[PDB]
Amino acid sequence: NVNHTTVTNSTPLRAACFDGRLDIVKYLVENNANISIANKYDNTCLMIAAYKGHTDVVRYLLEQRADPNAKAHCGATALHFAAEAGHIDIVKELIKWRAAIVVNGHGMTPLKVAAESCKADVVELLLSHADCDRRSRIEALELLGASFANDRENYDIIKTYHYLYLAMLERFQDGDNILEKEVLPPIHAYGNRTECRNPQ
Amino acid sequence: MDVFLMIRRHKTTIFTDSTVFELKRIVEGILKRPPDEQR
Amino acid sequence: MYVKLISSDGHEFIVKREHALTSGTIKAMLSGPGQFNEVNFREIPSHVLSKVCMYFTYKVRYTNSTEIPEFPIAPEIALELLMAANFL
Amino acid sequence: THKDLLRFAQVFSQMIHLNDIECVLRCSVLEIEQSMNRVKNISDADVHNAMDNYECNLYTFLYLVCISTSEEDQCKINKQIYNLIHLDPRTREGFTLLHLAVNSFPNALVTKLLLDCGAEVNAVDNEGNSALHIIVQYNRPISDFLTLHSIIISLVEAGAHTDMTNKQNKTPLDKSTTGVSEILLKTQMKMSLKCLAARAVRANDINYQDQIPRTLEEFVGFH
Ligand SMILES: [Zn+2]
Repeated sequence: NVNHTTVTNSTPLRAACFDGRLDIVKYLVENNANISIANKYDNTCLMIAAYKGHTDVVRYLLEQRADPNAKAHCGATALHFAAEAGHIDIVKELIKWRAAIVVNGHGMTPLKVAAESCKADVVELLLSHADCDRRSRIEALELLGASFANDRENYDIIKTYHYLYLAMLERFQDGDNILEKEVLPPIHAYGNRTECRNPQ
Repeated sequence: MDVFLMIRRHKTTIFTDSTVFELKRIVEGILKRPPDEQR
Repeated sequence: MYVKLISSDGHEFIVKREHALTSGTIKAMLSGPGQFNEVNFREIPSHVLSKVCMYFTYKVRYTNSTEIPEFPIAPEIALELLMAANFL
Repeated sequence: THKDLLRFAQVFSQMIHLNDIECVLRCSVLEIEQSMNRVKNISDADVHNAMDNYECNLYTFLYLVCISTSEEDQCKINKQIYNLIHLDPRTREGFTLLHLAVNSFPNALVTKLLLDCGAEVNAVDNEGNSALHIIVQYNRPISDFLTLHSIIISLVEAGAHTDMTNKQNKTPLDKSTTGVSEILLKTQMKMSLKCLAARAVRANDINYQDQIPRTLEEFVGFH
């Protein structure tokens, strides 16, 4: 019980959610549940549910009209938080409820998280529910390939060039609306070449 | 630059893509006629 | 170093030699037992040659992405333009 | 061996991930695949021993050729796949080996070799389906950009019309609804004065009414 628990705003309902037994759904989740808790980085139930790889209780939470909004120490609620989690199923679950999000100033846009994560499939799913500016599409595809050039988990030189060709050709179909690539003079530390702007 | 001349002479046609005199010069380059004559 | 076609109906035309290469049989009958440089294609009306040359020039009008406008569509001469496309 | 042969093939697939041979395993259906066809000829209901055995046929080359992907033995393997060079089994709905290969399986090495050996590039199925008509509609565009590239590039080199029409007026470009396949198509075709002229003639209510040469009729009916 929340009275018989640790000091720092814990709840044995959440501790049971670690186990994930069906007895929780039978007795506690079905009955009244812990309303709200917080911690140092401002954890809420909607976050720890997504973080838990078990999703039947998380889905059941939505089945219980789970609140689609929450906060943490930074501006993250499940689009900045399911991004690095990699659990595509709950990403689709949250898209199912047509939830939205704004940028996180401390971090980046939820789309941009997967760009530096080297993960890819997430972008297409996110773009599906994305009805934002087309200008975002141009710059959201040149960073996914760029990360593959110098990373650790998955290194493949061939995909890097391929993923930038679509990127440039999506900027010349706009009918003399070329959003050119303004560049600073080359830095001697990073070689001596210059960022490319012509198609060839 | 942007050269696109729909030239149409008397029963003669030049699809040639320069001063007006140079145009007559091109006419001389083809019809081989005096530029003033092909004013 | 420019070429000139001869019209069977009586009104031949002078054109650039860049188009001479871009063709089906012009290269064929500009070389051989003849012409080792004007040929009368006697198999066509004169007005068709206007659109033929317009397309010929349109070839270089849009060479090497994305946006390209439409070539001037033949409203009522296409029935004879088709029988001409295969010939050359 | 209706399912037992597929079982040993499964056994071979096992050691594949478990970490002349291929010619001999194919020699299993060398004529058997043809006796399959003969029994289908004998009775129409005999395609029931065969519904998956067309698939399990092309499933084999989905794996035995997959591992296949000496030069004399490789020419032998080409002879082995040369069995249905003209013995083309008309499957249900007219989907050939290429036609099921393109539909998603979604492979490039199998699809390139089946084209390399030789097949009907512009084969038309029931309801006017074309090989390029299927590839454009794909549900995982951004997931793999290195496979659609290979398939689209390989298909056009063999020769297929990019201005084809279905039974109803639906060009392969028109049927494509994905945002990327349109660009990776539009950046490769050639154009001719012939197609641009015939397209309007077919579009116009004016009919040729057999006033054109017969050899020119299937450059207009197709369009
Ligand atoms: Zn065509």
